Amino acid sequence: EVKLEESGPELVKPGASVKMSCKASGYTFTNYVMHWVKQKPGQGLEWIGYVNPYNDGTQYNEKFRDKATLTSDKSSSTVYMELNSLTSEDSAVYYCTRGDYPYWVFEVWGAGTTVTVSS
Amino acid sequence: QMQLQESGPGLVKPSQSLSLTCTVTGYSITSDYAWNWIRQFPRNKLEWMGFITYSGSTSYNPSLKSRISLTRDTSKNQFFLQLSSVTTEDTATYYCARSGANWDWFAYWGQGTLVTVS
Amino acid sequence: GVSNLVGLPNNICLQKTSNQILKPKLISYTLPVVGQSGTCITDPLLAMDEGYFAYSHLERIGSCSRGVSKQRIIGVGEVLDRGDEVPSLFMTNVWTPPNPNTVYHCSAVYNNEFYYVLCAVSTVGDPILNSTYWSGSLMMTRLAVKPKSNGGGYNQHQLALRSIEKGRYDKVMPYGPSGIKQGDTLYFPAVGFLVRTEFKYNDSNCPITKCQYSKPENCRLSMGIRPNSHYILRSGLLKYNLSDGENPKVVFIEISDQRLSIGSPSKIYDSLGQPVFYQASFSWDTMIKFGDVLTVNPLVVNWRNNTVISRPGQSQCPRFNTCPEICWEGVYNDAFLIDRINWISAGVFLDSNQTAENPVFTVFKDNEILYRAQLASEDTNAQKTITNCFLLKNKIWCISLVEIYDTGDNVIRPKLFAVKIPEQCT
Amino acid sequence: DIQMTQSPASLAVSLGQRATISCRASESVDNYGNSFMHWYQQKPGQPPKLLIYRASKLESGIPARFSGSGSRTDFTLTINPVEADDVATYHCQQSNEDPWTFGGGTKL
Amino acid sequence: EIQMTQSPATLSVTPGDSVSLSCRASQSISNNLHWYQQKSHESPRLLIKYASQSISGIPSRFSGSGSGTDFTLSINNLETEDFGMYFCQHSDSWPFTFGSGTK
Amino acid sequence: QMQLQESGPGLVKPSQSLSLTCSVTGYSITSGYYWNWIRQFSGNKLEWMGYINHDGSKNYNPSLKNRISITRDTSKNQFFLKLNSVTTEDTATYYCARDYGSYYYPMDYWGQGTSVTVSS
Amino acid sequence: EIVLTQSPPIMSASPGEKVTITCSASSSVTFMHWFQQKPGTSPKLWIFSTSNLASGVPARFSGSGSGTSYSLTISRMEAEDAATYYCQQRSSYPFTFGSGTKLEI
Ligand SMILES: *[C@@H]1O[C@H](CO)[C@@H](O)[C@H](O)[C@H]1NC(C)=O
Ligand SMILES: *[C@@H]1O[C@H](CO)[C@@H](O)[C@H](O)[C@H]1NC(C)=O
Ligand SMILES: *[C@@H]1O[C@H](CO)[C@@H](O)[C@H](O)[C@H]1NC(C)=O
Ligand SMILES: *[C@@H]1O[C@H](CO)[C@@H](O)[C@H](O)[C@H]1NC(C)=O
Ligand SMILES: *[C@@H]1O[C@H](CO)[C@@H](O)[C@H](O)[C@H]1NC(C)=O
Repeated sequence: EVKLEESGPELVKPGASVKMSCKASGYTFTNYVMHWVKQKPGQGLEWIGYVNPYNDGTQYNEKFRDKATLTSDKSSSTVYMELNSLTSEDSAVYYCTRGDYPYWVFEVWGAGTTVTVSS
Repeated sequence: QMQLQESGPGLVKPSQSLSLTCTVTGYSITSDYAWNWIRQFPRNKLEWMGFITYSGSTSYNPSLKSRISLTRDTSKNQFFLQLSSVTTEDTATYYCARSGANWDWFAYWGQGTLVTVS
Repeated sequence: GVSNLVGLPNNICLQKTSNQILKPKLISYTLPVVGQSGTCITDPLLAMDEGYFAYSHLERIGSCSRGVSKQRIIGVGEVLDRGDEVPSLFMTNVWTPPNPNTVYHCSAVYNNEFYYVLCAVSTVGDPILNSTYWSGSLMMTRLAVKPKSNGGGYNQHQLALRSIEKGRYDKVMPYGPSGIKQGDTLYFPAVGFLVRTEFKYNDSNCPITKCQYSKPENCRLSMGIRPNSHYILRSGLLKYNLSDGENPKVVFIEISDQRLSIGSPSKIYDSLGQPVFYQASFSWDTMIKFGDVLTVNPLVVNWRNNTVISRPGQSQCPRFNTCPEICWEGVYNDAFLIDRINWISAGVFLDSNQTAENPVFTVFKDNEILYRAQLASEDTNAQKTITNCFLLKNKIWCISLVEIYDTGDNVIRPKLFAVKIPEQCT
Repeated sequence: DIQMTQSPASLAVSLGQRATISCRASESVDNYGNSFMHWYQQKPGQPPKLLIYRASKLESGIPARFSGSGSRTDFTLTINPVEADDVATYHCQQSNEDPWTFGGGTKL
Repeated sequence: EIQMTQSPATLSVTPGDSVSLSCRASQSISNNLHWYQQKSHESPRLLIKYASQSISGIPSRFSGSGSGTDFTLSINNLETEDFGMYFCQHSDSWPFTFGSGTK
Repeated sequence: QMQLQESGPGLVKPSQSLSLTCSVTGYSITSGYYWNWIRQFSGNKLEWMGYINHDGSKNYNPSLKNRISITRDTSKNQFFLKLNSVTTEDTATYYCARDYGSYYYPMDYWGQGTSVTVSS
Repeated sequence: EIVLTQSPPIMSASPGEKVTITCSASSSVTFMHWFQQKPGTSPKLWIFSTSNLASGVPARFSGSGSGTSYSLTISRMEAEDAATYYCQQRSSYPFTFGSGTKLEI
């Protein structure tokens, strides 16, 4: 079964940096890209950006280009997201999705890991 | 009907120009098929020397390629054969023919004109 | 409605599947004439750009090799929807050279509603195998993809060549099917005949490590069609700046020295907003040589590290051969890139070890073939394949010309296959 | 250049008898299952007339007694029967390779 | 980027009814938008790919339609398991944007 | 665009070596054309002195093969004609040119030439 | 040394009339370039190969010929065409030239 598992909910002070993990199991990890999508509580979804693990090729949103970086490793078949200097408007849940039918349809979704940026 | 009829001088000087003309009646030259110029030696040995297609392309005999030139005339609906440096053995009965439906056989032939080099 | 290949890949299959998900269709640029046979079509040329195409062929009567040349056809036209969401070539402008035996190795480029075909005039034969006596003459034909009713020189024009810049090379000749445009500049694929004595090669540079049967000079004597050949063939581009002046210079841009093989039929095509260069493998290295173009001038090509697609050779240089041995043999099986994210490309490749037969349309990654479809029987002989992919009504369609000489035909002609990159991966 | 030799050069046949002419091609004129051999009849004082095209097919209006057969190197032309209209010269022409060399002549 | 506007923002459906949700685009997207459904405290799940195609594991009531600018998601014989948030995401321009949301 | 400029002694004593230097501006000798010397006498008759190729291969007129030397200098980007023995029949204008040899497109660009006079 | 010769050594042409200049070769040559030279001016390539006009040459010029005989043809000569035309062979070394000037009237 294609299962994406997100690192458990964070608790981050403002001005710090946070790294979330998402592990992919049940399939060849270096054949489909992996997207990261933001959702504020009570608001709509925002696509942050994707990483291709076959060649480590990343592409970000314009609003999230200087805010997030996306890495991946095929040794553990895992994707990583690092956010730096988070304003307190980043208390939100993050989803790791699998791009299928090319790479822009998010069929398989992760559990969703939530981070809260407050003092 | 396409009666091809040849013409031109029947007596040419050696090491000169051999100009021959074929007129096609009843058909258009620049419509389809290929128009061949074929010579027959006095020993009844026929030889193919070239054709000109409907689009203006010319294919020549490799052994005559330096001397032979086939040209066309759309307005008069004729086609001309030119042979440079005609020698003594080039005396022959010349025919102009239409290539057939598959272009490798000569369906109708002209009456032919005898050219003597003397 | 045919446009160039741009944008993101949407609604296709780009995963490895063993199912028969590819459905090729037998398209034709013209209807076959009934009750006609006994002619052979050689040296085909198919080039595609912005919904327009050009074709060129030498139709001979009799033998395929040394029969009588019936005609040479260079014709451009529009690539339109044929009625059932399938693209077929539609010829509009046709031209025939008056001397079909002297025209060799045409090379076709689109730029601004005209199509520039650059060929080589040669009264000595094919300018590759008896290049020492070749004059070096070329020809440029401008064919309008939209021909007006009374245009005169607009429909068919012969641009005179007067200024040839070629540098150190003794002669140059266009040596491939299709090139690109960059603004007003035409980049034809081409080759340059250099003399062998001034060919600068480090004999310790070519990799001879993995094979115990290769002397380390074979990489240099394999750079010509003979070990003792006068000329070596260096591939590259020929540049024609149409705003250079009254008589533009035609400038030879040599290929980069990295992964240097012999000059073979090459092709540069603008895929997904960037040029991709494919050089054929007419040499010891039989893996497919194609890759991104880092710079057009000078020609630097980031070659793909492809391990799964190769070409059928002959004896002493088979398929999947990597050791440097002296051979000038091979086939032109091009690949058109359809996805720049994973570098997935589609093309027709022949699937036999020593024999040029079994054309299979293969969509493949760098080191994995995704899915393939047989265009004919397993023992059907095919020689040279030209694939061009595009977007028709937001669907990726690849039109491929294959030199299929299937048994039982009374006429020999390349077959045209429209293969849609399939929407659903099941 | 395929050298073409047809035999016999001097052939005389009585009326109502089968006439046989055998043409030798120095190379092969069959390439993709197509036989590029043609038989022409040339009456004296007249241009040659196409009798048989592609070595097995009869021209329109030509009587069916003229029958061409054979393949590869060797071809044959058979007349069954003859009459007082076959006094002509018969040529076998190849068209597989350049040039399209004709044959010699048959005096019949 | 292209803004996906979902209409109406909130909806009230008695079970057993048929409901249509509209997704509008600022630019013209060819056929590339996808319909997702997300329940309370759940990750979104895919319903419709490329505005017309249905994926496995989904009931056939969720039907997509439309091309260009206006797109429609139609649900027939609706039951209590269809209540939640619905999104449309385009996939032709590079900044993939989700819609505002529909109840 | 490039220019070729010939320089050398205009007056040369008989039976003395004659030297000309043709300087090239705007192009490279080692990557390019065939660089020739051509001599045109007092009567309007040109005679091809010889060439040096871009690789360094040197070709001479067989009527002059015992006296002519066409060497080159890449760092100064210029090439020299040296005549070992000069008689009164060498009073002529000398041109340095570039072309492509027996190529179909020679593109002969010629320098303006210098009139070398041989007398006493 | 293939020895070329141009048949009218001092051809005279009144302006506007059709004029033809012929170069004859001692043996067979594939090419015959034509150079134009004015007094006080280095020769310039005018017709390269056999019939190919060079860069900047007016369209009134037309080359022709084959084997050992080649021709330079001007359909309508103007006042600017009073020069000296030479034929050069490049088939076999050495390269050889000719002579032959033009007149205004
Ligand atoms: C190459 O072409 C020239 C053209 O004249 C010919 O003389 C020569 O024999 C040819 N060489 C071959 C076919 O090997
Ligand atoms: C050829 O390559 C070898 C590799 O070590 C190098 O030592 C040698 O100098 C090279 N020869 C040249 C650059 O002429
Ligand atoms: C073509 O020529 C124009 C002007 O002559 C120049 O601006 C342009 O850069 C040229 N294109 C090239 C060198 O690719
Ligand atoms: C191919 O591999 C070489 C090293 O073997 C590397 O330098 C090059 O970047 C690779 N090219 C691509 C397109 O991956
Ligand atoms: C030759 O064909 C066999 C199977 O028929 C294949 O396994 C082998 O790899 C081929 N040879 C090479 C050198 O790839």
